[PDB]
Amino acid sequence: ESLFVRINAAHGFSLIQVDNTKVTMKEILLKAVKRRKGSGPQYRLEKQSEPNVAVDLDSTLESQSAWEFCLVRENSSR
Amino acid sequence: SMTEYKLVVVGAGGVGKSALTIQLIQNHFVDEYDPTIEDSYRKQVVIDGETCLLDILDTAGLEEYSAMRDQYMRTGEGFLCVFAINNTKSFEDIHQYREQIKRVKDSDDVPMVLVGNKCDLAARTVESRQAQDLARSYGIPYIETSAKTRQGVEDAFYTLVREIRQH
Ligand SMILES: Nc1nc2c(ncn2[C@@H]2O[C@H](COP(=O)(O)OP(=O)(O)NP(=O)(O)O)[C@@H](O)[C@H]2O)c(=O)[nH]1
Ligand SMILES: [Mg+2]
Repeated sequence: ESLFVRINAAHGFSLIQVDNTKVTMKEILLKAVKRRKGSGPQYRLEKQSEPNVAVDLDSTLESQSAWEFCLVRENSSR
Repeated sequence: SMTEYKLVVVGAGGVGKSALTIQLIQNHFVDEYDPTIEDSYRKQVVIDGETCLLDILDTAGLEEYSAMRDQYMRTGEGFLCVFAINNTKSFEDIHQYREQIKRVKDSDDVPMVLVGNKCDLAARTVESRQAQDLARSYGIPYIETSAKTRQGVEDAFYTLVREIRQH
């Protein structure tokens, strides 16, 4: 079994495969948006345990110390 | 607020489970193959004049994620058992999904539809009569679909909701 992160979104969840924890949060966001929304509304990721704060998209998954995130439209809240 | 139906799409890798789900939810055909681990999609729909919420679970066909079946099989309220009409091994694999649903539900009573997908393709290796006979042996409907053309897609998912409503 590969590693993967859970992304909670407005209309369900997606499990996103990751090759390692050096992947950036930006890559995960892009994969989650493409799958769930398709082809400009903007989105953030939040750690599951820290509502209303955008994670740094340039940081690595490993630096988050978390495996579950919320995908939130920037003009909205979880 | 409204009634929610937990529908689960199962079947071998590559048969079009994700494409069927996205064609239903977003009216869009996904041309690329990105293998699923697990994804859920919720959408409000009207079926036979009555509004409800569909909660569709798109599952992994890849055997490396087979351990997750137990969980989603327990709470799934109806199942699309999908094979591809140009893939005889995916047709052979249908029975294994049904048997696992039986181990955790203690029966196969659960609403289920046998779905033969990719019917837009010219080359077929699963005969229609063979799929009809399999569905008859299970006592469930057989519906031919194409996630590409949308043929049969609403019929497949809505048949599950109708079967749940009529229990
Ligand atoms: N022509 C045609 N291609 C289809 C159809 N449904 C799916 N495909 C194609 O088949 C490939 C696999 O589809 P996908 O839905 O990802 O398969 P899956 O069953 O979800 N695979 P997995 O179990 O790995 O998640 C994709 O290239 C998709 O475009 C269909 O009805 N017709
Ligand atoms: Mg898939």
